[PDB]
Amino acid sequence: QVQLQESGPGLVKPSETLSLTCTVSGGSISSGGYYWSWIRQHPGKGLEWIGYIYYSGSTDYNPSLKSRVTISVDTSKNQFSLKLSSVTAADTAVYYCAGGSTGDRHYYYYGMDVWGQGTTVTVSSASTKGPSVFPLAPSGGTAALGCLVKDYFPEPVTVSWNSGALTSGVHTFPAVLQSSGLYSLSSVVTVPSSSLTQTYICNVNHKPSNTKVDKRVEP
Amino acid sequence: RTVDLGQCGLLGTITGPPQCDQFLEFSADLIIERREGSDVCYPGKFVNEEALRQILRESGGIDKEAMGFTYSGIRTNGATSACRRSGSSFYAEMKWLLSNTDNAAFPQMTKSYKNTRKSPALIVWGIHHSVSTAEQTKLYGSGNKLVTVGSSNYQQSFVPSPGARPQVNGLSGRIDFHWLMLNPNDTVTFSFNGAFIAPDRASFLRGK
Amino acid sequence: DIQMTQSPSSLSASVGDRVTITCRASQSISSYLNWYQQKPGKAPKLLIYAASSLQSGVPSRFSGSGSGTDFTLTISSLQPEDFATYYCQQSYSTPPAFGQGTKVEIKRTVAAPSVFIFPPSDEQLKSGTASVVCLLNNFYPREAKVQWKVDNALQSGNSQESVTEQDSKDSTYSLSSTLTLSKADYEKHKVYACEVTHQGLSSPVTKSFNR
Ligand SMILES: *[C@@H]1O[C@H](CO)[C@@H](O)[C@H](O)[C@H]1NC(C)=O
Repeated sequence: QVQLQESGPGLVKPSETLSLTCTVSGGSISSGGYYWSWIRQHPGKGLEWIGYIYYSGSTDYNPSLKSRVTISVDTSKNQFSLKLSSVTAADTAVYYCAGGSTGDRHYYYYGMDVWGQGTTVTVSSASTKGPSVFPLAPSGGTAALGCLVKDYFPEPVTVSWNSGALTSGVHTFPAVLQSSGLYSLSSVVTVPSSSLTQTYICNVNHKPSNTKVDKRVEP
Repeated sequence: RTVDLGQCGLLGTITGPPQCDQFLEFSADLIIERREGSDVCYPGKFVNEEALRQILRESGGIDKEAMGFTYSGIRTNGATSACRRSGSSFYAEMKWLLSNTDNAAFPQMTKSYKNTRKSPALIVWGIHHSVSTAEQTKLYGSGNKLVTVGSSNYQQSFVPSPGARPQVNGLSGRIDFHWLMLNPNDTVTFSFNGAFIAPDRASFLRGK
Repeated sequence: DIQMTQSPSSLSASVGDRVTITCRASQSISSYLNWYQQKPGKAPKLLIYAASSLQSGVPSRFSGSGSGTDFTLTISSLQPEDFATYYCQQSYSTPPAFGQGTKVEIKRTVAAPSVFIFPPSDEQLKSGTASVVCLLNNFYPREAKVQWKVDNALQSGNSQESVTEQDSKDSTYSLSSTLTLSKADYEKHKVYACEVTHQGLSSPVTKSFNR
């Protein structure tokens, strides 16, 4: 019942140091039942292993990053952390924490069976900016509604509809970097047009700017 | 798995001239079309034929479903010697709608079909360009004819253009076919007062 | 260190097809080869460990085989929800190594988009820019052309588009095209239209509104 959760800033200025933390719940971090790991994913790329840390506190690093990577464990907090110094835009990536059950047939027998959610880190000098949310509203039996989530930085934002009640027929599009340096995306949902008498609310959240906004839609 | 269509042209599996009777709901991964294939019995063609052939080539065949159209005040059994089933007949998946008797008034009508399946419905209909104004009046009554076809995607009108074409399969008019892909839960609506070749059944594409 | 060579980079297959993905290690890794599934935007999920042991709950259509250098992941009857990128990973030695990944796409029959158009909001106009949004919903294949017309003037360059990942249930795509104008140009004009070309459409589809 071990579960993992990344935390840390989503924005890091170039040459500065990236720091992330992974909180383990459901088990002790230095019991020796797991080894722990950081892995990242560049946009459109594969999985890149950053390093391991073991219940003893010893580490193994990716030799290409060893000059600027440190992984550590805080047993009092039941957390393990990542520090990556002198970051460039190449270090922009989704960062995952993960763990692997230790084995007796082979120490790494079970692969990485537990994973965090991943957290997006953008290396940029630009400033954090919260989004603006605008409605999208108007053909026979079904109608389309949406929210336009414009001019924010950095990634990501998240959109749910009616607090996660409405789920089928919802499409939240991949954000697009505009020719201004800010992101923008729409989230749309299709619903029976006879319901236009029911309430549709997009729930927009931008964690790097501590911004949360709900918005209704109707022509 | 293959199917050798022989005399049957690939688009004829949708409309059903007699040479396609055994392929009305065919199922195959590779489709062998032959140079001798024909799509038609009464002369004519699909107006956008190669695009639809490409679609059907990437299918695993077709499944047919009744569209449930019923009619009053007209005949639905128009038949032609060009479509022979030991006698005069018509396209298997279509209805040649005619005035109740020759030269009689063909009443204004609307029919609508909603796609209640989880996959898009291939909807085909025909426009009849009679050999003459005289013939159009005998089949459908005098006056201008208009066919409109509507869905959430489309709104188009069709007016027949009567006149004598060269005799093909023995006949000088033409019946040309049109297609749309009706999305799940959408409704196609036909409105017409003659010169309309109505679908009896819709087609659903099999996975390849 | 031990490298993993994964193939192919991409594949498309129909529902019910048998799909095989292969990985080769640069030296023997015994049987310590693991497979993960990563659905878009989500963390990898372990499917198989030790070359052939299924994680609890993983459907039995997933199976793994191999030992030494050559390994295979098989999906016996591909399902729509199996759209994903699949990764192998050797855990024989440190540093571990991941394969480059295989993106698995679902092949399906043609589906034309349902098209919708959205005018700018009154709040966005107050701010001084206008975004007009054309939505293409639930189509296949992915290829499609979208053009804007304003007072029957063809636009270009002032718009960008975004496409969803393949849907997990019906395997379709959805696409947004967004046309951006200053509050200036938008008020200059009345009729805003979006014209869509797609294989499922015999002729183009247009949606429009009056400002
Ligand atoms: C279409 O409508 C029916 C009836 O309300 C519903 O059960 C079905 O889920 C709908 N399908 C889609 C794709 O909207």
